[PDB]
Amino acid sequence: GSSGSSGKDFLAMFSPKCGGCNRPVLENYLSAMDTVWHPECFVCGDCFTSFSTGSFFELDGRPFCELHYHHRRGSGPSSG
Ligand SMILES: [Zn+2]
Ligand SMILES: [Zn+2]
Repeated sequence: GSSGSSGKDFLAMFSPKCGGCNRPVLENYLSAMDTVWHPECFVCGDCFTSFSTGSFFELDGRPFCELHYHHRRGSGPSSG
């Protein structure tokens, strides 16, 4: 009449992870919003376009493209 069990495998990694797949980025990784991302995931939220052409924009901690990024700021709900 005695049971018990200890010893599990928890997050054994401190390094950051893409803000989309939650994977440990090492090579060919980006650094946005004080975090890391993937050169394939890091894209807009609406049009979901790559940020290769130019630079991206941070809107409430979310990757967006000038096109939308701006549209949202104006005609639409926005906070300051
Ligand atoms: Zn990713
Ligand atoms: Zn967009």
